[PDB]
Amino acid sequence: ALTKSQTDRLEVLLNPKDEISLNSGKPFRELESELLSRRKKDLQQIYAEERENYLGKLEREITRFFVDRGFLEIKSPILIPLEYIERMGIDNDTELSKQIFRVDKNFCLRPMLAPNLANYLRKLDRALPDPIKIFEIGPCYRKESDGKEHLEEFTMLAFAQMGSGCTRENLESIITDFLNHLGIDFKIVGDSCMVFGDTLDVMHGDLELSSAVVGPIPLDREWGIDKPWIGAGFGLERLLKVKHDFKNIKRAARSESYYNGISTNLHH
Amino acid sequence: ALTKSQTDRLEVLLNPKDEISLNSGKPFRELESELLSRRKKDLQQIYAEERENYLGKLEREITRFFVDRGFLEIKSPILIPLEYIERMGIDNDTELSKQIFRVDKNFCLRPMLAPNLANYLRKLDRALPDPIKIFEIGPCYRKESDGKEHLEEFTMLAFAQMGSGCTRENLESIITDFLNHLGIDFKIVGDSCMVFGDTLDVMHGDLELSSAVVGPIPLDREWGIDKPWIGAGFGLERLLKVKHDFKNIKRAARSESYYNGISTNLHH
Ligand SMILES: Nc1ncnc2c1ncn2[C@@H]1O[C@H](COP(=O)(O)OP(=O)(O)NP(=O)(O)O)[C@@H](O)[C@H]1O
Ligand SMILES: Nc1ncnc2c1ncn2[C@@H]1O[C@H](COP(=O)(O)OP(=O)(O)NP(=O)(O)O)[C@@H](O)[C@H]1O
Ligand SMILES: [Cl-]
Ligand SMILES: [Cl-]
Ligand SMILES: [Mg+2]
Ligand SMILES: [Mg+2]
Ligand SMILES: [Mg+2]
Ligand SMILES: [Mg+2]
Repeated sequence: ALTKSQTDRLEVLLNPKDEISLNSGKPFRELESELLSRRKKDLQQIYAEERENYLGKLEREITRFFVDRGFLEIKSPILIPLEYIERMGIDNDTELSKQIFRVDKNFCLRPMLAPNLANYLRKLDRALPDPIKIFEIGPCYRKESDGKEHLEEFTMLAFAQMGSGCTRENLESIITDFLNHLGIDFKIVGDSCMVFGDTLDVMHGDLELSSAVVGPIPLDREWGIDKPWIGAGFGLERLLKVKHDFKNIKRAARSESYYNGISTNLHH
Repeated sequence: ALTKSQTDRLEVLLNPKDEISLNSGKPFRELESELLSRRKKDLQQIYAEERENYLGKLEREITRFFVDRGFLEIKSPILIPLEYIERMGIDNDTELSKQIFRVDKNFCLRPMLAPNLANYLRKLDRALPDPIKIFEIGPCYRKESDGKEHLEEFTMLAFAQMGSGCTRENLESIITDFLNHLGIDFKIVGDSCMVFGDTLDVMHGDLELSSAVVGPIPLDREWGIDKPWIGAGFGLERLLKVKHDFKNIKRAARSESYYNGISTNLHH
């Protein structure tokens, strides 16, 4: 019989590979010591043989994927004008506007990559040939209720193509090649969101891995875009959660409490 | 005779490779058109042959360097408790405390990597053998007066070693191998800052590339560290500025106005 505090403690030390039961007869200290030893050996092995962080490693693999397929790598500001949020159609008093991390009077931490990538599409239209293909990977921020699938600080991949080839079939083809490369099974379901209209949601079971959009849409005019486009946004921590079978997305996050899904709190 | 507005416009279109003079007899529109054509061909070439962003590429090269030399790659939160800033000795009413980007009541955008890496050193001490070596690359935030060497949103590399081998000689040796790898000449000068005490500042001419610290220092006790350590922090945008000979650090920043030092504003 373990307390909730004892059960929580063993939960954070448990890893998906473990075949260890908390409802066995073994006392708490005996269970904690064995798990502590396992998590120490896991960090030791990483320290000796790999030393790469899962979230950084995935970013590098995704970067290579899209660069090799003709997409320009973008690194745009994380801190952006609050006015970009308005021009996306996210008015005040809308439920999405209350997820915005505001900074000073006129800036915020970006909740999405779309505004910056939209400016890059319009600007790069003066220089690059058809089609224009870009992508960015970086931090995004949303105030969220507590949940095993949501983080307030997460990492988004967003890619976009503008010009020729911007069909639903091509968008699904890119998504399929991308998730085939990561080795992640998925299905596509139609849904609607209140920024882009109807989207294609990329589902792993009931977990949304991505929302993809087939342009053009009326919002394009507010950004100086008048060509067809296709795009999608993926959550890297959600990709890692599925890939490594984490029960809670905190295991995949920028964190001081977990490293590659291994608890960093290895005290007794 | 060009106006200040005309001169500013040609300045942003000029690249360090260009051998073009603004005080020649050529009219403004003729100068702008030639530079616009050059910057279009530069983006075209990147789009066709490389497609990597300088800031992301440098991050990948630095990551590989430190991983190959036994340092564990860390990805920690960018949004951190305001209380971490206090425990670094940055009290209110101190000049450094007015550079902090505050978020909500109790959080801020990290102005440095030291607090998070200090927690990782203490936690990893329970698991990893001697010496413990870690590093992180990621965004940091400081309110700054306008200047050609400062950004409000920049990218910091910080590495640390804890345990044996934590001498000034070894710290300088790592710095030398690191900047030799990037191909950057530098000198080391003694200076003092009001968080760590005396530091070793890594200078490229008059531009500070890094501040390095030989522990132990009295601040260590506030973080649960009681072993010797050595560490340094580098600005990636400053490394790129020196490497590519940018006159203004805006050329090396996360930006919607420059890509790999090339203006994205290619209108007339
Ligand atoms: N708070 C979050 N934490 C982690 N990943 C997130 C978060 N919000 C969005 N993402 C990811 O980013 C992708 C694109 O953003 P978006 O489509 O706006 O999110 P979303 O539809 O609100 N997902 P959800 O909040 O679960 O209904 C999503 O499909 C997720 O994979
Ligand atoms: N505002 C900034 N913009 C760009 N790089 C910066 C900025 N602040 C610090 N850095 C870089 O981060 C390194 C480590 O941080 P730190 O030593 O605290 O900066 P610093 O001593 O205040 N440099 P400086 O403001 O020029 O006197 C510096 O050596 C710089 O290379
Ligand atoms: Cl997005
Ligand atoms: Cl630092
Ligand atoms: Mg949501
Ligand atoms: Mg969605
Ligand atoms: Mg300073
Ligand atoms: Mg300094």
